[PDB]
Amino acid sequence: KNHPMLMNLLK
Amino acid sequence: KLSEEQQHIIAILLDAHHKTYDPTYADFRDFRPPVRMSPLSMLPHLADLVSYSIQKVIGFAKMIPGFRDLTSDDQIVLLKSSAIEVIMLRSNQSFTMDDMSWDCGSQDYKYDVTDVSKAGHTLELIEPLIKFQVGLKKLNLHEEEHVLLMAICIVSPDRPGVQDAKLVEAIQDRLSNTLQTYIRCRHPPPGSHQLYAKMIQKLADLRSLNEEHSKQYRSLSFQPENSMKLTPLVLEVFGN
Ligand SMILES: CCc1cc([Si](C)(C)c2ccc(OCC(O)(CC)CC)c(CC)c2)ccc1OC[C@@H](O)CCC(=O)O
Repeated sequence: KNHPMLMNLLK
Repeated sequence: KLSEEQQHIIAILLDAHHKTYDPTYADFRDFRPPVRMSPLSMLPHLADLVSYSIQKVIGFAKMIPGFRDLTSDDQIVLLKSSAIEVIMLRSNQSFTMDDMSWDCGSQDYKYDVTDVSKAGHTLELIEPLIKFQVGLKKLNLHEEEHVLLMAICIVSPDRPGVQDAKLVEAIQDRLSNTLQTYIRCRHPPPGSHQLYAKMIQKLADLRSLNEEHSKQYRSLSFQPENSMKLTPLVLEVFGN
């Protein structure tokens, strides 16, 4: 769940 | 004999790859510099290289038709589990069989077995890694087969933690169908069948390389002086 940088690059 | 839909898939993947791969290697001057010497002297440079590549893998995966229509959780699971495999596939573009090395425009940015050693890895990873790179290079893949293989690798329904495995499989099956048809357009049987079988085996090889890299990464990153040398993105994507 805890993946802000990955999520940001996924948008 | 590619359908319009299959051509459409290939066109999207070629576009996605060309947007996320720069063959001049210009950004390599922005990493921490290589040092060939102190243990793990190549870990800062190679961590920056891997971190940069993870960003490219994410950019490519988000263009795979259907990928962004999965849940965010499944997208995250698929990228965390496939990132290292796609990096190994993508690296094959700059691999040369003269000297078992990766050339990226300059002598500073030419990587051999020793540089990977100086990032902390042992021969139980490096030997099968070189064997994989050699076997993949000798396939002489077209760029179309290359991008399809990377996409097939990413949308693997048997990754641990995937919830909508059937939806992931639906995407992969369409990619696999497109790859098989592309091969048949270029090669009559039985060369068609033999090439596809060798591509399947390379996907199986990548899973073994994944497992071994995970073992060695967990052993390396467990030491805080080693984790200090990584990047935030590497810690997030490769972590837990
Ligand atoms: C230069 C060609 C090339 C070679 C390699 Si590598 C086979 C010499 C290598 C090095 C370190 C490493 O991991 C080190 C750790 O395990 C994790 C940090 C240490 C804890 C691994 C994984 C086993 C592989 C990788 C990427 C690459 O090119 C990327 C491409 O993206 C550039 C073009 C673009 O995208 O624009």
